[PDB]
Amino acid sequence: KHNMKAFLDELKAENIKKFLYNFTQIPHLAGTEQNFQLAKQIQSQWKEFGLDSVELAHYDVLLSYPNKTHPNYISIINEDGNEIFNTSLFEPPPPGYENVSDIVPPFSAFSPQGMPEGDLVYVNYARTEDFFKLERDMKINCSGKIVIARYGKVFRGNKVKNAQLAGAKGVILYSDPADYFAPGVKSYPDGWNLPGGGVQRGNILNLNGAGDPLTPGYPANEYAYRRGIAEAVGLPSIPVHPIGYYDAQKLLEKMGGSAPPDSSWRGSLKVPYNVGPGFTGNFSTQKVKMHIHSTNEVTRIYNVIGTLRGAVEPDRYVILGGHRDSWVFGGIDPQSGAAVVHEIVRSFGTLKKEGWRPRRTILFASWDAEEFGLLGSTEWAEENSRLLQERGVAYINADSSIEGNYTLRVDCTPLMYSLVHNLTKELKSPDEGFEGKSLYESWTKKSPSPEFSGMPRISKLGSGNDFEVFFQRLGIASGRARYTKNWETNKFSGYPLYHSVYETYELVEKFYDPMFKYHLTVAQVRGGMVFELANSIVLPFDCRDYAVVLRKYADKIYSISMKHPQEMKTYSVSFDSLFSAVKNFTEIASKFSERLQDFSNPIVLRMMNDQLMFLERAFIDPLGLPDRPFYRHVIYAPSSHNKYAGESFPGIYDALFDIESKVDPSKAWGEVKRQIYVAAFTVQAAAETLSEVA
Amino acid sequence: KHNMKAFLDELKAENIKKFLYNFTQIPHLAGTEQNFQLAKQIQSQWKEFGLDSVELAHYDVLLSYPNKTHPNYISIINEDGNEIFNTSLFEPPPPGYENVSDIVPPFSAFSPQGMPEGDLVYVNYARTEDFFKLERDMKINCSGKIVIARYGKVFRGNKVKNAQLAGAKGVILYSDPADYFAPGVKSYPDGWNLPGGGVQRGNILNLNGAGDPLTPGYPANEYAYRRGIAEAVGLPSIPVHPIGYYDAQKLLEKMGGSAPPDSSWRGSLKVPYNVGPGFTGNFSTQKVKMHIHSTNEVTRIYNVIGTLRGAVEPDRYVILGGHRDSWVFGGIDPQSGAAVVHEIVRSFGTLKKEGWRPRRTILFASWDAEEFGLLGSTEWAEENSRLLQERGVAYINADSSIEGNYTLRVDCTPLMYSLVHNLTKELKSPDEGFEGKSLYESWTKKSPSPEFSGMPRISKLGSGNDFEVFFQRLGIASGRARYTKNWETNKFSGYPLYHSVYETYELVEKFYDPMFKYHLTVAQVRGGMVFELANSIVLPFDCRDYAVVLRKYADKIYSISMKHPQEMKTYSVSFDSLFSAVKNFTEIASKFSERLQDFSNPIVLRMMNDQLMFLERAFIDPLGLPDRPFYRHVIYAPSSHNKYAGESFPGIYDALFDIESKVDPSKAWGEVKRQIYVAAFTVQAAAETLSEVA
Ligand SMILES: *[C@@H]1O[C@H](CO)[C@@H](O[C@@H]2O[C@H](CO)[C@@H](O[C@@H]3O[C@H](CO)[C@@H](O)[C@H](O[C@H]4O[C@H](CO)[C@@H](O)[C@H](O)[C@@H]4O)[C@@H]3O)[C@H](O)[C@H]2NC(C)=O)[C@H](O)[C@H]1NC(C)=O
Ligand SMILES: *[C@@H]1O[C@H](CO)[C@@H](O[C@@H]2O[C@H](CO)[C@@H](O[C@@H]3O[C@H](CO)[C@@H](O)[C@H](O[C@H]4O[C@H](CO)[C@@H](O)[C@H](O)[C@@H]4O)[C@@H]3O)[C@H](O)[C@H]2NC(C)=O)[C@H](O)[C@H]1NC(C)=O
Ligand SMILES: *[C@@H]1O[C@H](CO)[C@@H](O[C@@H]2O[C@H](CO)[C@@H](O)[C@H](O)[C@H]2NC(C)=O)[C@H](O)[C@H]1NC(C)=O
Ligand SMILES: *[C@@H]1O[C@H](CO)[C@@H](O[C@@H]2O[C@H](CO)[C@@H](O)[C@H](O)[C@H]2NC(C)=O)[C@H](O)[C@H]1NC(C)=O
Ligand SMILES: *[C@@H]1O[C@H](CO)[C@@H](O[C@@H]2O[C@H](CO)[C@@H](O)[C@H](O)[C@H]2NC(C)=O)[C@H](O)[C@H]1NC(C)=O
Ligand SMILES: *[C@@H]1O[C@H](CO)[C@@H](O[C@@H]2O[C@H](CO)[C@@H](O)[C@H](O)[C@H]2NC(C)=O)[C@H](O)[C@H]1NC(C)=O
Ligand SMILES: *[C@@H]1O[C@H](CO)[C@@H](O[C@@H]2O[C@H](CO)[C@@H](O)[C@H](O)[C@H]2NC(C)=O)[C@H](O)[C@H]1NC(C)=O
Ligand SMILES: *[C@@H]1O[C@H](CO)[C@@H](O[C@@H]2O[C@H](CO)[C@@H](O)[C@H](O)[C@H]2NC(C)=O)[C@H](O)[C@H]1NC(C)=O
Ligand SMILES: O=C(N[C@@H](CCCCNC(=O)c1ccc(I)cc1)C(=O)O)NC1(C(=O)O)CC1
Ligand SMILES: O=C(N[C@@H](CCCCNC(=O)c1ccc(I)cc1)C(=O)O)NC1(C(=O)O)CC1
Ligand SMILES: *[C@@H]1O[C@H](CO)[C@@H](O)[C@H](O)[C@H]1NC(C)=O
Ligand SMILES: *[C@@H]1O[C@H](CO)[C@@H](O)[C@H](O)[C@H]1NC(C)=O
Ligand SMILES: *[C@@H]1O[C@H](CO)[C@@H](O)[C@H](O)[C@H]1NC(C)=O
Ligand SMILES: *[C@@H]1O[C@H](CO)[C@@H](O)[C@H](O)[C@H]1NC(C)=O
Ligand SMILES: *[C@@H]1O[C@H](CO)[C@@H](O)[C@H](O)[C@H]1NC(C)=O
Ligand SMILES: *[C@@H]1O[C@H](CO)[C@@H](O)[C@H](O)[C@H]1NC(C)=O
Ligand SMILES: [Ca+2]
Ligand SMILES: [Ca+2]
Ligand SMILES: [Cl-]
Ligand SMILES: [Cl-]
Ligand SMILES: [Zn+2]
Ligand SMILES: [Zn+2]
Ligand SMILES: [Zn+2]
Ligand SMILES: [Zn+2]
Repeated sequence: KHNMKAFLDELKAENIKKFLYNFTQIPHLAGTEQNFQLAKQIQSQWKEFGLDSVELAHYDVLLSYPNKTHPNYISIINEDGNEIFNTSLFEPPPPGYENVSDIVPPFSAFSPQGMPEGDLVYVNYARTEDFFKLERDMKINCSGKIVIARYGKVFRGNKVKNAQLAGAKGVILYSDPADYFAPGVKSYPDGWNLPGGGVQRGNILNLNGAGDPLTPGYPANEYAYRRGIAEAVGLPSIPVHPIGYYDAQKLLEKMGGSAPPDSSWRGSLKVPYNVGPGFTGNFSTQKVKMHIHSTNEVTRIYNVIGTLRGAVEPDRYVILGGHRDSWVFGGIDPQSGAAVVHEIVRSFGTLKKEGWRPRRTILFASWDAEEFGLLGSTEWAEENSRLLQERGVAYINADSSIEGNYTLRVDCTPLMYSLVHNLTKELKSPDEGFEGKSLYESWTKKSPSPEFSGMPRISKLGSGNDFEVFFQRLGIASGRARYTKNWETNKFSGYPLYHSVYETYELVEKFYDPMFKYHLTVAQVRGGMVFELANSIVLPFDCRDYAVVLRKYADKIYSISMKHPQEMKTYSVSFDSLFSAVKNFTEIASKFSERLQDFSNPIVLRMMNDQLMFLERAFIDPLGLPDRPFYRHVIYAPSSHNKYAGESFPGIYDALFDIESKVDPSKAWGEVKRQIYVAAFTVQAAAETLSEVA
Repeated sequence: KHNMKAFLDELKAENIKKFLYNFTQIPHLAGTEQNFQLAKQIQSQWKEFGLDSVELAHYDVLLSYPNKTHPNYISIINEDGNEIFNTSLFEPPPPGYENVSDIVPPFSAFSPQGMPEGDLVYVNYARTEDFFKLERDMKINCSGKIVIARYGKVFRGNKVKNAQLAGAKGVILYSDPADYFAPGVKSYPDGWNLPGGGVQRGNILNLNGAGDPLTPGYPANEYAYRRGIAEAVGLPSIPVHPIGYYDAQKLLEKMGGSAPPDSSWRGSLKVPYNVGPGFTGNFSTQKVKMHIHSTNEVTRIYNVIGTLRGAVEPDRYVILGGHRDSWVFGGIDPQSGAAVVHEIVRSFGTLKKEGWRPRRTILFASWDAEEFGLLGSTEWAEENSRLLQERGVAYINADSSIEGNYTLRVDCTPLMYSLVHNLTKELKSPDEGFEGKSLYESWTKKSPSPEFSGMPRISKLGSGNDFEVFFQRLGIASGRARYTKNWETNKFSGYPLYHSVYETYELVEKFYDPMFKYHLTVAQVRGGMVFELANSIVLPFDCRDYAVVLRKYADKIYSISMKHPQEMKTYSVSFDSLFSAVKNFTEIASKFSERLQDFSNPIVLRMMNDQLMFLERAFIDPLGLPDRPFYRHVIYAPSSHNKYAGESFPGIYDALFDIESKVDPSKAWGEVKRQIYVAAFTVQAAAETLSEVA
């Protein structure tokens, strides 16, 4: 038989291991020849595996690279102008790869050029609340200073945006051992911790979903009109560079001015974590000088797009996509995900060769330039938006399959909650102590839902990965799943070797997943979801699960507003419309579910499948969110303070944020009321798509 | 049998006559009690006629009305400040209606209040080119003057926008006998010409598709957040008032300053048509003073929405809609259209009572507040946009069925050209001299296509009626058809009694259509289109007809650009991408048509019907046109100089318009190139929706 069990049994840990090794022997940086060769290899193999069509879709996008003959570095400079300390020009390469060339040195992609020189101020994680504390409570002025911030907690682009609006003339990012060195584990190559010379790469854009900075709204094809660099979307205005904790120690150790305000501002280095500005007495004449010479350049990128045509609904698309480009070797990010995708394609192709096809079309994607701002997935979605709008059932992301080995982590639309619960109950747990138990049981034990006893945690989607365009711009139901660590406070920080040269095959095989059993479990979860989405007669979405979360989100936003009861009285700020809409959605969803359970008629089926598919689409406002036209989903958007985190009712949340500091409270509360109307209207409109059609 | 012939034979001229009489005995001004009572009557009757559901959808929108106890008028005022001449406070009412009350006096809806006083300048039709002639050639400065313009040629809102940007402090609109008095015909009540006391009402908004000025993007429902009046969309900033030619004569006869520049500036009154500014010698101290006291107020409006549920595809909607609100009696506009819609509903209901249902759902709409800026249709479409987006097959408008008795006039998407040709070949011509001949034959003889021998003219859609939101914002295939006059130069001016108190039942029955045969023909065309759209197994759209017009439109925009060959060389302005896209669209459309002709499989059918339905949708850019976010169709938009006229490739057209006067030609030509890319991309994207789906 050709059923989900046949699909799942065909997946093999040893194949995923073979593929990971094959994908991680040389760097695959976006825009380079190596990454083009890998794209060509994957295209050839996906054809061999049995896909109906496999094409490269290429775009010419803005990328960023250091200048090979003019290296980026930071100095402490004396009053004569002698550079008495320099940060490293590269990470010491891992054992056996000290002869690989084309390892890109650590840099912050898209930093402008400059050589700013100034006094340091330490801004903790450079979060919105850290800047509030500095400026409002400590009365420390960041204007004209170089800010030094530790990585962690929030997306680095948000740190740089925050520093820029504080008036900083430069940003130094570093990895503190508090966030990137787990106690009791050894540094690479003898354990999975970050060495003092390790550095986290990463882009510092604030694109807000735009894709290629030069072509917002339209694909960067051969005849594209490009904005000038001055009008480009999302580029930082001040230079930025990342360093490791050996170099950070040298910069922080001389810091003077104010004591840190409390212990949450102290990392693990042997320094005072003084906030500054500037150095203590004897060194008060020394300054810090950045030297940044990276260049932005329009460069070709290549997505691999594979098609497995549906037997019954070939005009309905289930998409499994993840990126292929890496900072260096990509041992976890992304090749641990890409190796899983390759084995999933191989398994679907095996069934295809035996005569089977899925009910709906499955599209497989190997995205390029994800590391430079989700460019490959976004450009392809801009090119194909009309097809995706009208035909896209679901998108399942597939970046890193593991970031730890403790338990499952899932983020998805509420429409997939029931699907994920049902699938994990049929999968075997790979965890020690749970042999013979289901993945649902181990996951629920290790990661309990905060609200429901006997259910696991599933988080909201935000951004920071290639599902963003599909879910936040186009309103296609999306999900993702991976194996994760225990470390709750580190959930947005990355694992210790994230975006460093030390993310290698050896890291994964020695320290994360030697038997590839966690990889296999994740291939079963991602592959299983795609199989059910592409083959179930009725789409496996439960609208009642959206009704449940919409009430939670409404209660939550109401509670935030109710921190200001006098203003709510004065400006007559009522949430009645929004609760009414959510109540209506609950009632209509309940009636729709009854009809779905109670209807031989393929028109009623497909009419009902169309109602299910277009339900996520109904949450899209074609006018977008305020000043963020490419974030259009009214229930979910990436947090304005942390692109990695999902925020619920983001239009209302942002209207309420820091509202007590607004100078015209009448205008500010007016805008809260406007967002309440938009949200109530959209919830009601979405509910009405589930009513009887005529 | 229940086929189109059964539907068509059930339509009766005498019923349309009965209904027109019933709809025109009292005024039905938007927002008034009379118009609410008519809405209730129509709802009751549509239920009686056999519709499955008939509901009122109400909204609270900004309307505008004169102040009943402080009338609007214009004066000539002497240097003492004595008002020596006053324009009329009302039109002499027609015979037998001199005792109807609640006849709203002539006014320009949405004019602000004011009493500006100044010198007159005569600006012909106040078109963009008339203002260019005045300002650039004649060097006449409109700043601080009152402009007097004749109605005709372009939408009056565009006249007022043009006057405002010229710096006018007021606008007087009048009907010149050259445009509104056909030679050799008598004035009402003895013929269909405009009397000297007749006045054309009408709104002067520039909404650009927004709908209710206070709630752009969202329906004006009970919890809607409204903009303040200062931020309202589309309101004029200077007072405006319309007058008849007896009053115009008194204002124009004293005009001095420059002679008219040529004969195209002279109307038919016994005046010099001097441009001004100001009056001749002896009267040079007299001024003109406007007195405008109208008020804008949020007022409830009611649409009637009737549903006839489809037997096989109830989730696919064919919409027949037209408005019900009128300036006064609405004898032609809109009741001649509404009476036809009522008889169409009656005929479909008769077949329904015999057990028949259409394949797809048919929705019938009686829109309110069309006269105040398409408010009723736009608010309902904003409320229902997700349903319409995903389920709307076509929209057929039904305002005035007659504006003359010479021949048919059709404007529609190219997707309906073949449908209209085929239907008119099966209908009998009602014209004298064509008895026993088809409507196609009479229409083609009287209104030949400019490009094709043996085919009739069909025009583009622009705006100025309730199809605008469906076609220009949502991308639903739309069409309209009516009987028209011979008068080519008057095609945007209206018939003589347009928007005057003299548009009565007697006007239609005595002078336009005494046997209601032209009304019946139009009911057969509109009703026939709706029947075919709702019942044909394959949607009756021919994508190859779009490919033909896209080439014409590309040749046309290329030719406009080629008036500037040196700039095209300098800035490398190439149309190659756009021609390539159109060539591709032609090829793919041809292959799609072959497959459509060559496929028992309802999935392939409905997949193919979905490709046909979503083809118009593919021309929508979700980013809208520049500064016009609610005009989203890339091929068609209402002309920026005349809302009534359709413009093709409007983004490129507007980028090229008057480009030689732009101060930064590099920037201006950059923007032309950007619009060429957007258009080429969208044409290719639309073509790709017709490719094989996987
Ligand atoms: C959730 O679904 C329910 C439907 O089950 C839906 O209820 C609707 O609520 C609206 C607004 O609350 C009702 O609107 C009323 O409609 C009547 C005519 O039917 C009008 O006469 C009412 O207007 C008068 O009263 C107003 C309120 O005080 C005044 O402001 C106004 O000036 C008038 O005097 C009023 O518009 C509507 O009838 C119901 N529909 C029903 C019960 O079927 C509700 O709106 C949905 N929630 C959301 C957020 O959409
Ligand atoms: C109409 O449909 C046709 C398809 O039948 C489609 O043709 C496509 O045109 C594009 C752009 O013209 C082609 O793009 C080329 O792709 C190859 C790889 O396949 C690249 O190597 C090419 O890049 C080189 O050459 C460029 C042009 O001089 C340089 O700018 C560049 O730096 C490289 O050196 C180039 O990108 C594409 O292959 C075809 N596809 C085909 C033939 O199947 C056409 O684009 C459609 N028209 C529109 C408006 O969409
Ligand atoms: C990764 O695996 C691929 C596929 O087996 C290897 O590419 C093949 O290399 C062999 C031997 O040189 C050639 O004969 C084939 O043409 C290649 N097949 C392709 C590209 O589809 C590749 O060499 C392996 N890479 C590494 C780094 O081990
Ligand atoms: C840090 O790096 C800088 C740049 O290479 C070093 O300063 C240079 O030293 C060379 C050789 O002495 C001089 O010729 C250059 O003029 C210097 N350049 C600048 C910009 O100062 C510096 O020696 C290094 N500092 C340390 C402590 O190693
Ligand atoms: C997850 O599994 C549950 C339990 O099997 C499914 O719920 C059942 O679905 C069938 C078919 O509609 C019903 O007859 C049962 O009453 C349901 N049981 C319940 C609600 O407890 C549920 O549909 C599955 N979710 C999916 C497939 O998304
Ligand atoms: C227009 O026609 C309607 C429908 O026949 C008339 O309304 C009816 O009036 C009669 C006699 O007063 C009542 O018994 C019915 O209740 C009405 N039916 C409705 C409203 O559905 C209406 O009076 C006619 N109007 C004019 C101006 O002739
Ligand atoms: C035009 O209308 C105005 C306003 O009604 C007339 O002027 C008024 O005349 C009355 C009676 O003589 C005076 O009490 C008012 O003070 C006048 N008002 C203003 C604003 O001037 C005027 O007589 C009319 N002109 C003509 C020629 O009929
Ligand atoms: C208009 O009528 C023409 C002529 O009947 C239709 O074109 C024919 O359609 C059938 C069915 O696909 C074909 O077998 C014939 O070859 C067509 N004749 C032609 C192209 O000359 C056309 O489909 C009708 N248009 C509609 C219904 O939109
Ligand atoms: O590196 C990126 N993404 C990694 C970032 C990991 C760090 C934060 N992790 C999460 O937000 C996360 C949330 C849910 C799941 I299931 C997994 C990871 C990823 O999404 O795997 N994205 C970019 C980035 O520079 O941040 C390259 C764009
Ligand atoms: O009055 C309006 N519409 C009439 C306007 C008639 C004058 C210009 N005529 C056309 O643009 C026209 C084009 C195609 C067809 I088929 C019929 C008329 C109508 O569309 O019947 N619309 C408004 C207006 O004030 O202009 C009320 C909004
Ligand atoms: C990189 O630096 C070198 C050496 O100083 C310089 O010649 C070249 O212009 C730079 N390359 C760039 C900016 O791409
Ligand atoms: C910070 O410093 C600059 C001057 O160096 C000044 O313009 C700015 O207003 C200061 N900001 C605050 C909040 O003190
Ligand atoms: C894998 O799990 C084991 C067992 O608890 C643990 O000791 C090891 O540190 C884990 N690896 C990682 C990277 O968390
Ligand atoms: C209309 O004019 C009257 C009489 O001068 C005035 O009292 C009233 O305020 C006005 N009505 C309005 C502005 O709605
Ligand atoms: C028209 O008149 C006003 C002054 O009354 C002046 O400001 C404006 O610039 C003039 N415009 C032209 C084009 O002469
Ligand atoms: C109706 O047609 C007749 C015959 O040509 C013509 O004399 C009459 O003026 C027409 N009515 C209108 C309003 O055009
Ligand atoms: Ca782009
Ligand atoms: Ca609105
Ligand atoms: Cl992922
Ligand atoms: Cl019409
Ligand atoms: Zn990644
Ligand atoms: Zn990454
Ligand atoms: Zn009308
Ligand atoms: Zn009208």
